[PDB]
Amino acid sequence: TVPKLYRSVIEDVINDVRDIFLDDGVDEQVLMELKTLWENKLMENVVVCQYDKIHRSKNKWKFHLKDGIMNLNGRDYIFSKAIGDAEW
Amino acid sequence: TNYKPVANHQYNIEYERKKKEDGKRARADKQHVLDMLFSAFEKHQYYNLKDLVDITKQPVVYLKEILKEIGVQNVKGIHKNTWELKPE
Amino acid sequence: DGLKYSLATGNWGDQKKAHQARAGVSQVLNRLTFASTLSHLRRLNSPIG
Amino acid sequence: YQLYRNTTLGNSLQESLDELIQSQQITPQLALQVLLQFDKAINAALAQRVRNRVNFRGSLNTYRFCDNVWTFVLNDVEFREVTELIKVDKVKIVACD
Amino acid sequence: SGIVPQLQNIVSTVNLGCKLDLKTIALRARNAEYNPKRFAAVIMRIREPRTTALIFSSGKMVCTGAKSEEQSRLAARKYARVVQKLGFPAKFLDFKIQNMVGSCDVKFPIRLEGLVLTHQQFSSYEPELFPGLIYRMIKPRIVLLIFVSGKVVLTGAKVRAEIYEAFENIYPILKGFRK
Amino acid sequence: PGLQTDCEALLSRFQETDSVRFEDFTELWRNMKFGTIFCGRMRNLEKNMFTKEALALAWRYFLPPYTFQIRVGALYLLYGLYNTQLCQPKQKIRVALKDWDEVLKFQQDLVNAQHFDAAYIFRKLRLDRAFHFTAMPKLLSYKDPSDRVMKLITSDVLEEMLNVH
Amino acid sequence: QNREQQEELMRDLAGSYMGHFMKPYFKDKVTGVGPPANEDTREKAAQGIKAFEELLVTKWKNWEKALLRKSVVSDRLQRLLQPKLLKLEYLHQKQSKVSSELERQALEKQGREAEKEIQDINQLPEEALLGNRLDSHDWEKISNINFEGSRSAEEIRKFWQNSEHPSINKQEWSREEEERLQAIAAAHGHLEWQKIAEELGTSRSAFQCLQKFQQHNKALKRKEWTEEEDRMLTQLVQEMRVGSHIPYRRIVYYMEGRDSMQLIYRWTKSLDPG
Amino acid sequence: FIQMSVQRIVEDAPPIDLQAPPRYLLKFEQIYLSKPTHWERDGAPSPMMPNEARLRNLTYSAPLYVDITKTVIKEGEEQLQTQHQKTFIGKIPIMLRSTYCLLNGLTDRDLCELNECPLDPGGYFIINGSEKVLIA
Amino acid sequence: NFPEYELPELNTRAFHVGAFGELWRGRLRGAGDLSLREPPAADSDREDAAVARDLDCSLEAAAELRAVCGLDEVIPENTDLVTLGVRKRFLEHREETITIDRACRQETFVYEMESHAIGKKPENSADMIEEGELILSVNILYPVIFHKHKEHKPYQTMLVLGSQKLTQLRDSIRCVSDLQIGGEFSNTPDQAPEHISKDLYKSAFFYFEGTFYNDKRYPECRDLSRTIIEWSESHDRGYGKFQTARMEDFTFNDLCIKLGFPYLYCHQGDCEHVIVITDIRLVHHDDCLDRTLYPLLIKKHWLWTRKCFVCKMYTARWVTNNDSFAPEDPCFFCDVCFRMLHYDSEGNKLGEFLAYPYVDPGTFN
Amino acid sequence: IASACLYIACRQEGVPRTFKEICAVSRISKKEIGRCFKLILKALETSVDLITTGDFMSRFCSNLCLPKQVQMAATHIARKAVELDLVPGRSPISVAAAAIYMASQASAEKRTQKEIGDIAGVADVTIRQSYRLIYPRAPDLFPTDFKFDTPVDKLP
Ligand SMILES: [Zn+2]
Ligand SMILES: [Zn+2]
Repeated sequence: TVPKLYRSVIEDVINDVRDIFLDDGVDEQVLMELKTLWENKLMENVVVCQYDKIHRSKNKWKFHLKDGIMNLNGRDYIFSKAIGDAEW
Repeated sequence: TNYKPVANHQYNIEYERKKKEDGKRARADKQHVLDMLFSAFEKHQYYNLKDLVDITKQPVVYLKEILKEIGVQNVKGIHKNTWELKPE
Repeated sequence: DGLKYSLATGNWGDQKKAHQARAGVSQVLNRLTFASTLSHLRRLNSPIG
Repeated sequence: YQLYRNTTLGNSLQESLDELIQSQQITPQLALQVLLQFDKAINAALAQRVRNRVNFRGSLNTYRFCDNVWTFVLNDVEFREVTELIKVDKVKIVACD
Repeated sequence: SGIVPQLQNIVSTVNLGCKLDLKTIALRARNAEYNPKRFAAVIMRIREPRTTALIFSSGKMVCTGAKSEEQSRLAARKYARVVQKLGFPAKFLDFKIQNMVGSCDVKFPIRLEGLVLTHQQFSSYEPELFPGLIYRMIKPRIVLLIFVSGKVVLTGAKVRAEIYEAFENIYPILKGFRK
Repeated sequence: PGLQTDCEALLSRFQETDSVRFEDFTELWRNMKFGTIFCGRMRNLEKNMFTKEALALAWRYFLPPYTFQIRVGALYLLYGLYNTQLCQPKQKIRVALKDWDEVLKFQQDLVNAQHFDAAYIFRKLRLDRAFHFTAMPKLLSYKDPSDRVMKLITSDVLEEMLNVH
Repeated sequence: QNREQQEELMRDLAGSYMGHFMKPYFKDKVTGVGPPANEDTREKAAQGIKAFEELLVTKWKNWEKALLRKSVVSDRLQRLLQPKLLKLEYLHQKQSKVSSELERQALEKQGREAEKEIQDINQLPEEALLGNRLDSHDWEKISNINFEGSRSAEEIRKFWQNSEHPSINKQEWSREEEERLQAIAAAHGHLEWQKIAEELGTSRSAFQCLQKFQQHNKALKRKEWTEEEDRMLTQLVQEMRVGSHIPYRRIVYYMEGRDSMQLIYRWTKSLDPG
Repeated sequence: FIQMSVQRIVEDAPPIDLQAPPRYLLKFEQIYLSKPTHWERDGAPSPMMPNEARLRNLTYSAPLYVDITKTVIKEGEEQLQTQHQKTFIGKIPIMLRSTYCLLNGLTDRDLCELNECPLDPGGYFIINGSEKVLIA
Repeated sequence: NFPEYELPELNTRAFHVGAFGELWRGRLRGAGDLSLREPPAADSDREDAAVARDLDCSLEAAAELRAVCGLDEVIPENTDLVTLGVRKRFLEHREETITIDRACRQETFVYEMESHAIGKKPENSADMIEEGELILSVNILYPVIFHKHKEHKPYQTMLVLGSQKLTQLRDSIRCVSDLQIGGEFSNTPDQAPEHISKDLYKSAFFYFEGTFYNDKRYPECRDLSRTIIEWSESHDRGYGKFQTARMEDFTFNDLCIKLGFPYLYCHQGDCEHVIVITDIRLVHHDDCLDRTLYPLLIKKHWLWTRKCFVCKMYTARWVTNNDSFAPEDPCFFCDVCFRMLHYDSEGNKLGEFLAYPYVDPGTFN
Repeated sequence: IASACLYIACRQEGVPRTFKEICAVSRISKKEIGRCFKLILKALETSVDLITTGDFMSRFCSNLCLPKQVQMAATHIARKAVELDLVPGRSPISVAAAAIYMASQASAEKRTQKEIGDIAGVADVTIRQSYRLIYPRAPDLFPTDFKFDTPVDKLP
């Protein structure tokens, strides 16, 4: 799912900037080179997400997190919702 | 069923919630406020204090002090005395 | 209060507009005899103006 | 939005754009425009093309809040995707809305 | 009686003695929050005495949450050291315990209605607004939330002796209304 | 569906006789034509389900907190129902365990009161093996009662009280 | 005893389901998710053994057949607009900082052209907007935004591409079309139904052509009983009876080329004394 | 007047249009009248008999309600239409022995039970306990 | 221990089954109520003597009791009672609304499953069950096969025998997750069928009130409960104090359970069945008396059967995903319509797809 | 200040309404009404007698279409319940709503928890909570001489 999502993002970005490349006067072969270079370059644990609600009791934290890309153990995972708990 | 018990009128909660979310009018560094004022001066010769506040989005007292430091108000016989962004 | 005031006093129009308010349209029903009650309920007024 | 341009996808994109710039095949103006389009695209993707809920439990080590960004550091955490467990010793969650 | 109230919270303040840039502290402290769209202070938490300090740009810190005077002084000094290490000229001036919330349980249900009827000039009992009776003690300026379950929450004191004498004043009154 | 009404009707017509003799229950059985409560076309499944319901209901009335008269009536009802069934593998009366020590003392009180009709009826039920000795009645998933005051106070208790006084 | 009866009444008032003990029998009291998968579960999934919820099929309702069309149309519009929208925004950004006039006028002209193209795209008709039943849309998006998650990405994709595209003739068959299908499949061999759907001329799916062929086949069932087949049927019935209950739909799946109705007729009319 | 004129007056009133830019509309459609009611100190409504109005110096008035439909547009291609059924707008003095009077259709015996004279013709209003007649 | 309602009418308290059976066999010890024999003028005298001995009466009184308490169809029914009148009305309304009036297939099915083995005598009389054997009427909830099975949970009830090892029930529960064939057969569908999942993943476990009876009988068996006990040894999760056992050193008579309370049976990785001990009763003389067949099926659900999606005449043998011919994504086929749609002339797959063999749950279950 | 004064006057006259019956009329939230109410009692150095359950009954049972018999019934139930300490420390309005619900389900005209919640301004959950507290003691609260068509021995 993570590689499929990444491929979707790559294809969207390439499809949406094609016109700018055409406009400013750089050939679309540079665009395909960008796409293949990106796909090739594609091959600490950090979770980059958005927060829907960080609620906190006296010590108990409850995170409701939105769209996120985590990097756990060198492996990228994707989530649309992460409901985590913690105790400070 | 008229004037039937409500903990709060719906309009009251909506407006109060909006004001809380929109939160605070931060006082930006004089330099940033000055730059915005001068940049907007090109659009029109004269501005109203109330309208100028919305464009600058700064406290009225703080904005007035900045405006007084450079700007002045000219008495106009058509509507009323209004502030002129030109210091001279 | 508007309908009550006009019926209570016999003045027609708003209270503040009593200058042009018609007077005497509403009167206390005459209960002296049954005939006077019947007549009062069938009374017709011809304003001069 | 400058948040997702730290992940492996965004890092790879920045590196590819730098390789294209140093090779004099593209201008930095178009490069930053591509980066902005990428931010919009990845937000739309993660919002629309992704539906899977994880649940994690850990012992929040530290936290921080500034300019609308939470920075949690959790220790001995277990993330729980659909059916699989992912246990990590320490994880930094940088959340921003 | 023999029961004394347990201090549950102690609010104290201190003057650090120098103006602060809250953004710096919120970017460099370990558990700080800074939402200047919600409040105008840096909210630091610690674990050892389990206290919360709101640090203000004027330099005035508010350490709450401790369970004793000494723990509160130690916590305030801890936050002082924290802001010190962040490169600020912070000192420890004018530490003052501004509030002490103690709680207790007299261990018998109470008749609030009778109590407010006989003590109308002190107590305020509005069951629509709060399920507890609010007794404004007058000898020490203490406020007691007295409940039908017997729990009594004393609050508003600057010194522990005030909490103790307030509960000693209020205990016979409640014993008079033992449900 | 209306069965409990007929059960209550028979038990009431019985208790109104203030009798314990089974001959009276036979007279009511033949009078009410109660045995034809099973007569009528119905296939095996619904037939034995209805029989289950009827036996469980009669047994429920056989136990406390019902009067002795109602209880003997319900025992006779159980005999008459279990003995007149259309099911080929006759349905059995579900006896919980917690109720066995009460049914035994009830049988003992019956034979002590020389009510040999009802005691013989219960013996006939136990010999024909008409019981499923379960753990709980009503497989699990997912009136005329007796008062405590008569167990407390009655004629002889107050008599001994006034004698001692 | 009476106070215990009262407490039993109160615990009845304070008593409470069975759905809570379904497929994930164990679950957090915090998050409500089961324990991780066993090693047997992972090994089973590796072998491609479909779980029950993966083989779970649901019919395509009519409002879904409408939502799909509206959503594919909307997604194609967005996909076609995004490039030109970005180009227009980029032209505006270059106009904002150009420090020139004649170049600014050329940029305004190019912006007029871009807006005209966006207008042509907005006025594209539905037919050229749908596509050609083999072009990729964001089917992960339709499965989450338009459908609330009730249909997976590949489910929607195959239903749209293979069945519900308007380039699939869904009209009723004609006698001549059925006869041409018969003649082709007989000549073409009954095994290349893609080339049969193509050679049929009318825009059909291979699935629809095979479906019509079967529903009008005659060698589908055997239509005549043999003694070996009677012995098989008898041995099967005697094995899967439970009494007077003879499940013929379970019996058929061991009889080769029969339908349960044929088994009923045989075991009723020609295999009981009776 | 009660059955037709009041409803026509409310119907013929132009809808209230207000602009902020959110736009607000108010449309009044249906008019309801309750029987003459009096509200006690505790606020408990009760039917008001004409004799009680005469004795206690009350006004024989019936509550007036109007169904109000409110539509709001916020230039966001969304329209919210909320209707407030039976919105209290005032009380109309009631002419005695009229279709909207409590003494309507009551038999002569019923009127005597209410301490009302059957020979009383009605046709007047009780305004603060005073029987007021409207002269043509 | 005595079974008693923990919940008002839903659930009992945890009680040992062996102790309960012993209480019962103790209260009926040598009273002649547990016979398991078939029901059989000289006998009249012996009977009367027995009644006189048991009721403390005379032989004459005993004969009198025997005479008076004697026993005291025909579709016609008149002079009705309440429920008899309701039945007459129902019968008449059915006589006018129905035209064939015979037992529906589900009625005959439920009956012929329930009464499948009643009074079936053991052929050996060495597998005869002892007098008092505590048959437990378990019912195993089907997994969620069809989507609607979440709402009304279908179950199959089994008359397990008390004092009969666990794994005598684990080997008896018919679940289709034991018959699934692994691997994908798209390239060639004539492959030697990989061993059914019954052989590959032999592990399973019962969970009865905080104790995982694991089936470690075979070497291919691994501890499925290890995952749960580890998952609970971590952060507190409500659950706590989990036990283990071996499920071959245990019989249902050694088990300490509640009645009507849901317990677990996990097999084939995560095919979970909710086990409910509905009731426990001493064995009667009118039910099956064998042991060679006793963990027997009282009721099963009669699921639906999937059919080939092309022609609806045969059942589904195959399920294909990502099929470049199928309108639906998971498309089920018979063998004929599968071979005809995907394979050119010799087994070369046409187009692209992932074909798996499909065991119809409504057929092997 | 006007809303708080209105509430204080209604309470002083002896026909008290609830804050939810003044917020329903005023343009401000009940929170501000209560705040200014306490502030006014503090400033004026006056007090107001404590509300009882029998004050909200002549109005709640009349806003509902209940007869006078059911009204005196619920009055008696509520007064006895606060007498017998079945509802400790719970607001008189919720006890009034619970008692009215009991006397309504017992008598001829039945009313659900929803209508009584709308009238009394009490969440139906609170009606449940304070009805379960008087649920077991139903009969000895009712008036002795009380006619009804639904047996007081069976109530939800
Ligand atoms: Zn299974
Ligand atoms: Zn087929």
